[PDB]
Amino acid sequence: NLLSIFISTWLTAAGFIHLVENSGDPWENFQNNQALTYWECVYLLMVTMSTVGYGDVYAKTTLGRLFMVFFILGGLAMFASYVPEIIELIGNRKKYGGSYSAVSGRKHIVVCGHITLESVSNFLKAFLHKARDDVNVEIVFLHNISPNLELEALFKRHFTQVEFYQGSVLNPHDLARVKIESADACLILANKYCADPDAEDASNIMRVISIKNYHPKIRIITQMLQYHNKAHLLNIPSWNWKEGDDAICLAELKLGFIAQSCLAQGLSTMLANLFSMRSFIKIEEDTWQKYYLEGVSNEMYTEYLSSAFVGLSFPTVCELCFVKLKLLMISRILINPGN
Amino acid sequence: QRMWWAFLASSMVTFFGGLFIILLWRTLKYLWTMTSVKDWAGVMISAQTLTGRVLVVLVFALSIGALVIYFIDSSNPIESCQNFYKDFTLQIDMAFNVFFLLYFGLRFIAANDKLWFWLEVNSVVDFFTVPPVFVSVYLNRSWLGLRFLRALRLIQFSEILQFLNILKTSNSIKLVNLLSIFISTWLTAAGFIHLVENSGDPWENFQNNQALTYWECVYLLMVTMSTVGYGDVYAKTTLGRLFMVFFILGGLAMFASYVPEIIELIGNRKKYGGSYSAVSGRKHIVVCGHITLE
Amino acid sequence: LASLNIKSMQFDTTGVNIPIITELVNDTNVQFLDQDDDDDPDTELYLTQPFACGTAFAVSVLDSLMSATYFNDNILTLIRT
Ligand SMILES: [Ca+2]
Ligand SMILES: [Ca+2]
Repeated sequence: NLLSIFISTWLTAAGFIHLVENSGDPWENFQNNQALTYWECVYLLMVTMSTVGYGDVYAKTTLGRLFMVFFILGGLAMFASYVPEIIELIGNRKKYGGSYSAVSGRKHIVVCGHITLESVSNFLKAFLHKARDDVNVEIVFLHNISPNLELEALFKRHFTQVEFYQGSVLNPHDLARVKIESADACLILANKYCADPDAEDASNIMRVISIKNYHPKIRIITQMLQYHNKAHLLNIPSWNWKEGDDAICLAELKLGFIAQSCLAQGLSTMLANLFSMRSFIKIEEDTWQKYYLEGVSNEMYTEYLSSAFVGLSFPTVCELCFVKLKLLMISRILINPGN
Repeated sequence: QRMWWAFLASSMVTFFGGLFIILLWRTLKYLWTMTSVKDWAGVMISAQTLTGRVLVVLVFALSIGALVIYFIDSSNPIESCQNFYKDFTLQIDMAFNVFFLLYFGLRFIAANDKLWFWLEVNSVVDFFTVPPVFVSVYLNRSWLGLRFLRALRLIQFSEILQFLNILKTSNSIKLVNLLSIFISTWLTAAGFIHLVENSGDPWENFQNNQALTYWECVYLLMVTMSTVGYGDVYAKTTLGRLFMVFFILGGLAMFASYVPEIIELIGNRKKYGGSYSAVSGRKHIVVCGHITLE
Repeated sequence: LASLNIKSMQFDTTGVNIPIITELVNDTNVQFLDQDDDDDPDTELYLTQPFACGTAFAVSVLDSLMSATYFNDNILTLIRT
């Protein structure tokens, strides 16, 4: 509408001034005729309403000058009146509205929830770790807020794996856009540093409910800030935690680390150093830092026992499974294998 | 006579043939009507590898050299039949554009969807400037034409400042990106207007040519876009006037769309980031805590 | 959440067959009530599976009742009976 009305006013003014100029004012017996073409008049209108005022093409007749004055006033007033609509129309741009492409022979995951700079940075540091084997799984993100400039720069640094998309997790269209069905697992982050953690827990409950509604057979890793909320999460019909629907509850896990260190001092730090994938660094100067770094270089791994160690000899093998294998290990679960 | 037909036809039919060839992936195979090498090129055109980091610096250097050569040629007449092997300028630009051609081919092999890759502005400049220089020795004559489009490659400068550690402030990087975009569009518009005005419109049999140097045209565009309009120089040809109107509209539109950027860059000046210098012999006391007016 | 709790009951039997009706203040949320349904946001509330099965009921369905009782008051009385 704005484009059409501007074009119409432009063309009408050009025609009117062309008529006025090509036929001199009657006050001087039509002796002020100026050989001005219509397109030259269009050019004059542009150079006089962009304010450039070249002065190459001018309106010589008195009526031409009068209408030029009046219609400069009117055109500037109309443009000023239309400024608010131009302002409001331009602001609506889309940062990363699109869709994800499923690369054949390539696994991928999608991350939703509370997305911030520090949380995403920590997640990328923990995920794309040099010490860990080559991480070839594509990482897809999704949030209801357009990414910030530094977030885009960070994603450009990790252009190979990380790529952003804009959408809402509760909307099935957004889930289908980023191919939630083809992802190996979906990761849901929670705002641990938020007011009223119960609201955040309930929000994450809704996120996982929507994800399960789209695709019941998807692996979900989510963070819960309470234990009753975890029990509520257990109630979802498709929340089958047997094969990988893990709900890392930060509160109970951290308080359990605290209680275990209460039982045996320094247990929480050793567990945290074990679970965290840390690139071992060796310093030369003889301090306790060398030994601490050597101790924290150890990581955690799992593997199913072999044939020679599986025939009714689990603890007996565990007596001397380690000196020849240079490692350390611990029916339902394997906890301190004894006799 | 004139020979612009060869260059223009080469560029346009290259574009059209590429578009038709790529557009037939589904048009031809409408329901039946390797990767290892391909993405390997993807690790070279990208900046992840050391060769990739070196490549973009070479791209910028060659583009700047090409722009300087374009200015030097613009100081010369519009066209002239010259032997390629005589002067020293007709082969250096060939080195620049064949390096750009191999870069374009590296991108093309690694192009995910060649249809959207064919509509990339860098590729547009590449195959708008390479066919003319290829045919400029198949006919052995010079033609300034669209050789100014190389100036559009200044927009990558900010990304190159990602690698050189001269600048580390993100807002300053955005500022230099804006400055590069402005300079690039200014120089390209100047090249276009200079080309249009130096040779009259064809339907007038090139009889209304106006003698305008390139720097004079740059001054003309700067005067026009500041809304000054001195009238000392202006577009006389019909094509010149038409493109002047179109690019006035375009420049004002771009400036309006860049108002929020100017607002968010200018004004966000940090209060203090430095360190107090200790004057020898003179003491100081550090007052901190609740710092308010009262 | 509770509807989903009821749907996941286990006594000896399963609780999926248990009759459940749920008030919804937002007609969009009906998509989460069942899992077999094709989740189409464009599809209106009446075409949704939980509503068609008589297991969900919002108050937006009573908005047309104003027009219905304007065109004929008697029908409203029928509802009141
Ligand atoms: Ca290590
Ligand atoms: Ca559903």
